[PDB]
Amino acid sequence: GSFVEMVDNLRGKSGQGYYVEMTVGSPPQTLNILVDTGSSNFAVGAAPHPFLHRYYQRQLSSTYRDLRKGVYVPYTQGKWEGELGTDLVSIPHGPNVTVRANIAAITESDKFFINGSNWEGILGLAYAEIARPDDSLEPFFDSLVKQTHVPNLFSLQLCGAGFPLNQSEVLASVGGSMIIGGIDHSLYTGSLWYTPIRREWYYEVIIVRVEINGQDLKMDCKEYNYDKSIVDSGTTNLRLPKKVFEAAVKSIKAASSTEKFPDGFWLGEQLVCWQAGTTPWNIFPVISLYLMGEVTNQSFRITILPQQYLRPVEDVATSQDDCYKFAISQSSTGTVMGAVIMEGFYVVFDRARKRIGFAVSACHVHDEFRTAAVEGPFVTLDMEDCGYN
Repeated sequence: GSFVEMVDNLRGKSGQGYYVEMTVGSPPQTLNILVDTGSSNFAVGAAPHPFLHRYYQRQLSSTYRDLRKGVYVPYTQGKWEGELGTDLVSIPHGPNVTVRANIAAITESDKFFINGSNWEGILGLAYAEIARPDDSLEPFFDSLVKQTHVPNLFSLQLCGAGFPLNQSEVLASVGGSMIIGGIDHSLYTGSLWYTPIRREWYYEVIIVRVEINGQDLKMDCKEYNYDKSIVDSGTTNLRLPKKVFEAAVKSIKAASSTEKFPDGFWLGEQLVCWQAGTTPWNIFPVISLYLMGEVTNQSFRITILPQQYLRPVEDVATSQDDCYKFAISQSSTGTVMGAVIMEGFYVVFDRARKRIGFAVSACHVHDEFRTAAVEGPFVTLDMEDCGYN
């Protein structure tokens, strides 16, 4: 398809998130909203805050409805809480429709709004099962589909720059596209390969094999989905279950041993810097994640480059060095295919057919020698067994 008005409607970067412009209330109050496939609540700052340039003023909206109910959302490092209500919502560079949706007006938060991120709310695109307070609070996308004829699917092309962007550059640049209700062929190359959404809560999938430069990690595949495996645009890193993480890092270190990096680099805590333009991409291996296909006993793989898993960070120093952080870290809640992974591909969240498609992104960062890839099919047996219970 071709949904030209929605192409390039995102701004942001992997470390801080990608967001789309939305309006809430009457008259319209414009806000920048983080696109998050890892959660299911539509929530916006509703009170002044040091890191918010603007916020939702319910008292100024004539269509605001109070649901007289509070909502609390805690997470690893911080949280937000607020008051539930509904209002009219639109997406300026989205389909030309206006919907009444649940809105969590954030009254208090800790380590939620990030300095300089520029988004003032979050758009939880996942399913009702994980919405807060409970699954009766209908998610935004569900209200959108119910109230309009927008097809039940959206697609995301998150575009990392491959280098640090200052405040001015993020504001003045295109960070990608969120095509609501369709697929735009200019956003990818090659073919789209689909993997089933295992269950509708998070956008859960099943990984059946992992390779580091073609070499099989060779772990029992259930380890790869230990707990669950999800696609999450609201998380920066590629997160891996502890056992998988330890095996992956051992292998990545082995492939890159011509250079040694401090432990803090591998812990994703400290940056590594190389003189301008000399980042040794070639010593780092590519990483392939094989996903269960739609055809019985068939699988396909997506391959990412170090240009995806090494996240650019500015060297606040006065050097012209190119610096990065290792964007692969351990998880205790399963595999998380975050932003640095999504930056390599055009990702289709086909809710209507309960599947997620992957294609090489037309804007993925690469070099002259290697490119990210999506290839298949591969004959694979007993993949259902890779799922955890």
